[PDB]
Amino acid sequence: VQISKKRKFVADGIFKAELNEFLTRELAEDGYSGVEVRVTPTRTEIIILATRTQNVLGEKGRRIRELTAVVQKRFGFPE
Amino acid sequence: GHQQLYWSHPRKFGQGSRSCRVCSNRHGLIRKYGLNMCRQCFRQYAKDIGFIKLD
Amino acid sequence: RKFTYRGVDLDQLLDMSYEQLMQLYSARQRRRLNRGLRRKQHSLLKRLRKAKKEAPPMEKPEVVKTHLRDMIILPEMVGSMVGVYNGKTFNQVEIKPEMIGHYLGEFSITYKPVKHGRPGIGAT
Amino acid sequence: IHRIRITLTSRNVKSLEKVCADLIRGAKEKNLKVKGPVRMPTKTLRITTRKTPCGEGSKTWDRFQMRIHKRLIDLHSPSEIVKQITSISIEPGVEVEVTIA
Amino acid sequence: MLMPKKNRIAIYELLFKEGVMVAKKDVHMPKHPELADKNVPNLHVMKAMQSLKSRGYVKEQFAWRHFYWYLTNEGIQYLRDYLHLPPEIVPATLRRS
Amino acid sequence: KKRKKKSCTTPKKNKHKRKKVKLAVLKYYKVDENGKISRLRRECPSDECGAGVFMASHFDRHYCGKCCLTYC
RNA sequence: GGGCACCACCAGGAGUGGAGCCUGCGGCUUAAUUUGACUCAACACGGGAAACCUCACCCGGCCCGGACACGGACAGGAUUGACAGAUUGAUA
RNA sequence: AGCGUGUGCCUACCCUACGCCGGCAGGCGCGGGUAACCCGUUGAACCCCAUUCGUGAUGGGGAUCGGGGAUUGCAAUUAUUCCCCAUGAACGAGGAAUUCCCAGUAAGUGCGGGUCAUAAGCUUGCGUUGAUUAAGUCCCUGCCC
Ligand SMILES: [Mg+2]
Ligand SMILES: [Mg+2]
Ligand SMILES: [Mg+2]
Ligand SMILES: [Mg+2]
Ligand SMILES: [Mg+2]
Ligand SMILES: [Mg+2]
Ligand SMILES: [Mg+2]
Ligand SMILES: [Mg+2]
Ligand SMILES: [Mg+2]
Ligand SMILES: [Mg+2]
Ligand SMILES: [Mg+2]
Ligand SMILES: [Mg+2]
Ligand SMILES: [Mg+2]
Ligand SMILES: [Mg+2]
Ligand SMILES: [Mg+2]
Ligand SMILES: [Mg+2]
Ligand SMILES: [Mg+2]
Ligand SMILES: [Mg+2]
Ligand SMILES: [Mg+2]
Ligand SMILES: [Mg+2]
Ligand SMILES: [Mg+2]
Ligand SMILES: [Mg+2]
Ligand SMILES: [Mg+2]
Ligand SMILES: [Zn+2]
Ligand SMILES: [Zn+2]
Repeated sequence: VQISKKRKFVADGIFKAELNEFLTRELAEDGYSGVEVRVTPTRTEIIILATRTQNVLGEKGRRIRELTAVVQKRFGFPE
Repeated sequence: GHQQLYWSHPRKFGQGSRSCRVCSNRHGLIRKYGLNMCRQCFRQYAKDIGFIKLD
Repeated sequence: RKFTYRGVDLDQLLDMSYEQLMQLYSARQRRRLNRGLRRKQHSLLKRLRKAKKEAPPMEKPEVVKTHLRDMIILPEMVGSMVGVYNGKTFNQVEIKPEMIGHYLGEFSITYKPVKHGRPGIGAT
Repeated sequence: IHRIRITLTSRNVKSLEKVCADLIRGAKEKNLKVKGPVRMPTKTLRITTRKTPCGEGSKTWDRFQMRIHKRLIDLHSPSEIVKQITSISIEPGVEVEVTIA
Repeated sequence: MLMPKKNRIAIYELLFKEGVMVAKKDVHMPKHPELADKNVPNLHVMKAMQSLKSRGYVKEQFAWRHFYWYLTNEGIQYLRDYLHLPPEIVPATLRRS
Repeated sequence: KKRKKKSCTTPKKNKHKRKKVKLAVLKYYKVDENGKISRLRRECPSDECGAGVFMASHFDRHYCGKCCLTYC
């Protein structure tokens, strides 16, 4: 089945709030500024705004490759 | 044995079956629209969720 | 003079099954019996029956202690000694035939009756 | 040729009306038949809470409010043209659902 | 903490395969969602990850109710030596795909 | 408020200490001079406890400690 | 000496203070009757309508969910769980 | 009439039309709704039109108790709630003192949301009926220049 529009919008807001809190705690050291979620039926893209992107990316892109993993593990939507 | 007794009390309804999704507190809980937050956490995260004060 | 429960004496009550006793009871006891008894109540009944079997022919049975204050008094319990927990102590109660249909907790009080003293300074 | 309904749900009206206008213009540029946009009644979710984290002081209340707006568009057309016009329609904040009745 | 060795083996295999771990902080959850058909309680995962953290093998974060764990280089070496894995195996994180 | 101690109960409820038995394998088998082996303890009829999982020779029953199977 | 205000008055309306009851706060009882707050700016307030949970109080009984480091002991076994009878409120 | 809610990650617990059974609380079937779509044209209460009563603590009032029945729950006793017979207390407008209010307002009257397995004498909103008095002052109270 499906849920109503009210529940859908409240769920989207709660997901954005939790994502912002997790990203804040994780990337405070890197000057994390904000998060922007653009939902597309193909993929859901997440843009991270921070002062320096070198620390967020990590070496060879390791750290960001970690983050996109745990997010997928946390909220459960498919790989 | 202990395996049977531990956590045996049913928790399918009541205040003991519900808690805040942010701080795990069971008092002052908001269940409308499936928010499942206590009032303080909701007041902290309302702008992020999308509730605006117009009046 | 002889005891009767809704026109039925003790012997017929002891012969009856639970379905027959459901119609004699009130709405609450009937609903409770319809929902059934769990393992702990059956264990208490078994212990009471075992204790009553071993009593000497002229003596009372040994007291059986329990926390089950919501237990319904069945006609098979008449004549048994039950210690009922009130939260602090086990109070000894002998089951009489006129207790049929009540709970065990109705016969072990959970508080001390109030005897009042002189009101304090904070009372006006 | 299918009867296709597009349902647009949004939280702000400016973006929603911009997307609706874009869809209408795009469809009518292909010489198609469009009905709408028909506007459903606005939904208003309300949460009234106490301001104080404790139970001290004057009893003051916060009244938080969320508004949801909904639009409908009807199109008599094959599926391919609808997806053609829809691909551009992607906008941040607007949920677009396409169904074939 | 006392637990069957196969539970530890499964937890460590999952951690080294993925490189990260997520838990809900629920000691009463009957089984971990990720570790299904292997019958690993969530408590075992929490305590094993805590033991790994105390030794510096994993780095930890906590968010809103959840535990997040990332694998460290010395943790990678420890897991590789523990599971007797060939030196040609790396977690999925270390592959820039 | 401050916590009161009130430390007085039954003196000490002791924890069970498991018996130390030296070479418990030996008493399961009896040996003749010819070199034969006879299994003194019965083998449980269950699936898992079939060959090496012996029962318990209690004074009035047989008890398998791995699956709680009991016989007279 | 001036200015203002129905959380001031004036002209009024509905009242409350009196009765029964419901709910909070003191007292007094209790094994415990958990606790915060005491003029406006405490007292149907803590979103506090508690059968269990909630629970923070009282009576009794299990559990470790005491990471990690060092030492001891240990495949001639470090330790784990459990049937029956006894025991227990209890099939802890 | 109007504002609103409705099948829920964990999480078990939704709103209900119609047919039959029961006197009632309720019980059985069988459908719709993830909602301007179904409940729902939300047949609300006060109000209106007739009937009985007749200044009598009265057919005003409904506290306290007895005996039965049913629902929620693992569990209802110190009565969860609900229904039926019976019982029928104070109360005949309230001392000193004191609260709120200037127009669709005060008051009367119901209906939603929160709490909610069970659930409103509280709170937060919504309609419906609908006024008397005033367009001033610094006397009381209080705050500023
Ligand atoms: Mg006056
Ligand atoms: Mg009145
Ligand atoms: Mg009065
Ligand atoms: Mg009064
Ligand atoms: Mg007071
Ligand atoms: Mg306390
Ligand atoms: Mg003031
Ligand atoms: Mg209080
Ligand atoms: Mg209650
Ligand atoms: Mg009880
Ligand atoms: Mg209990
Ligand atoms: Mg309690
Ligand atoms: Mg241990
Ligand atoms: Mg009368
Ligand atoms: Mg009368
Ligand atoms: Mg009765
Ligand atoms: Mg009491
Ligand atoms: Mg009556
Ligand atoms: Mg005043
Ligand atoms: Mg109301
Ligand atoms: Mg309600
Ligand atoms: Mg209240
Ligand atoms: Mg003055
Ligand atoms: Zn919270
Ligand atoms: Zn066996």
